[PDB]
Amino acid sequence: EIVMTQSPATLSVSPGERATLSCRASQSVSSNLAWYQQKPGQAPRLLIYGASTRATGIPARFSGSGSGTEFTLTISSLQSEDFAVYYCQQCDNWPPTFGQGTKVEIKRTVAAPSVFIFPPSDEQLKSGTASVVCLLNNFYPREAKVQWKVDNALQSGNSQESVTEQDSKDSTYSLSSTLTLSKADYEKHKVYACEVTHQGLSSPVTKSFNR
Amino acid sequence: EVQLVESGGGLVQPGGSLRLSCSASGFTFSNYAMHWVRQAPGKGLEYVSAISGNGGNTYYADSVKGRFSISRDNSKNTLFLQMSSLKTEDTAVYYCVKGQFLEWYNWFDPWGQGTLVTVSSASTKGPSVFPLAPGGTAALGCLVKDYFPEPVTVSWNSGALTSGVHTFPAVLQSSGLYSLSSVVTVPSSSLGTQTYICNVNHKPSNTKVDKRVEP
Repeated sequence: EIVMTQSPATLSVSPGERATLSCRASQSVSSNLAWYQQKPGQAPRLLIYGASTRATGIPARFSGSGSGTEFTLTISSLQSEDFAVYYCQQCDNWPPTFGQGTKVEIKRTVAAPSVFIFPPSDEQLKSGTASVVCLLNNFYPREAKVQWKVDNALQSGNSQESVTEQDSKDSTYSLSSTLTLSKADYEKHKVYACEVTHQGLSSPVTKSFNR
Repeated sequence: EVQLVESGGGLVQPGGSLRLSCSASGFTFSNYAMHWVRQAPGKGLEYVSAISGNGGNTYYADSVKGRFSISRDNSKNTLFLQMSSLKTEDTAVYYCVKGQFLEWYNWFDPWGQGTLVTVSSASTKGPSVFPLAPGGTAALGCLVKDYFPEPVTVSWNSGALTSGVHTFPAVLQSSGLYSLSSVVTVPSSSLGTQTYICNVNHKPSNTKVDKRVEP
């Protein structure tokens, strides 16, 4: 079984600059390599087959190269539509295998998040659960850390988070983290805080409320 | 133009079975090998199965072999995937995919739009919608909690409010139910005077909620 390794995991490129994505096969597959593009919420589409042949309708700025074990997809001048996830796939071995994908995102200047904390509603508390929500709005780059503290106790294992796709207008990310407690637990404590670490912030910012 | 259209996805319990269909048009279907590929939410692409042009040869990835079956009706230009011995890990968008003449060492082109199969013990139900309550800018939102399966749609002010809206990907909770937040930033001076409503539609449960969010 041929193992396909793509690098880097995320490629940050300014609009108009060149993006070069690598795909390595654990054995030689000659020119038997394909590339696919997948935009969020859409199906993949074929870009390149036979390592270097562009599929019909694909813009000329996409070109594939390589042979044997080392392959390259080059996007010569990133247009707005071109920011997406790219997968390689060997077309040589009879268990077809894909790389794990390279995300190509817009590089922009560092932008600190605006941070908001939301207590659980009285309505939700009536049913015995408390959700506390922390919002990190319009930041860049994507790397950020949220820490929940309840009366200064760091919460580990009690939260889930997710992150939006890169914004089409300002190229930023946003993140939402939910801390879940029982009603009985929520009413045992007073200070609820989320602390946010990000490259745009000189020191961590904390937003909090007292129940 | 070649078009591939999948149908049949939805919620099914482990121990159940489900049949996916892919309707093909725009090419001589029986001249081409066909394949299925799937993608778990937030994960990469995983090859599933191959079938030769005349249906005489079939291939299965070890992850589905002995459980799924591939077949084709060349008179109706349809490809099928029969899913049995189901596992929660089979939850994925399933893609119908056109191959070449021989079935081996194909690339895949084009792809259908995909159909989402959710394999879970949880039962269908609509969300509870809770407020995320708020001369500068303020944030407010709705917490769309404890629904199943995906997906849900959220708008603000019946689509009149789009600027500054972020609707987040759902998270799958340990309960087996999904939870999603949708937020919007608005002028602080409007918090008590402008009406902000989140319109939540969960089609799988025929649940619709219009929730006003106030200080």
